[PDB]
Amino acid sequence: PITKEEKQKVIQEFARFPGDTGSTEVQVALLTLRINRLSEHLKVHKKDHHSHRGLLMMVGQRRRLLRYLQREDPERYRALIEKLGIRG
Repeated sequence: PITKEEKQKVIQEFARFPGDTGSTEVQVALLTLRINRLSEHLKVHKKDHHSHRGLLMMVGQRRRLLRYLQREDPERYRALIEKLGIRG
């Protein structure tokens, strides 16, 4: 949605391809952004109840991200963990 700042270091760092940004890994990263801008939602809005429009999958997309990636690979559970916001 932004533009030039949509690649300053979003996928280019996560997506290692012109189409590896839609992967599940690059998304888990976008799961963090939608998180920070999720609390500042009603802190500016002023006419659009029914918030949280499916804006929950983002939280569940980290509280158990290992149940998917780490599950289909124990090694993959030790790379984006330091570049997303999993444990420490």
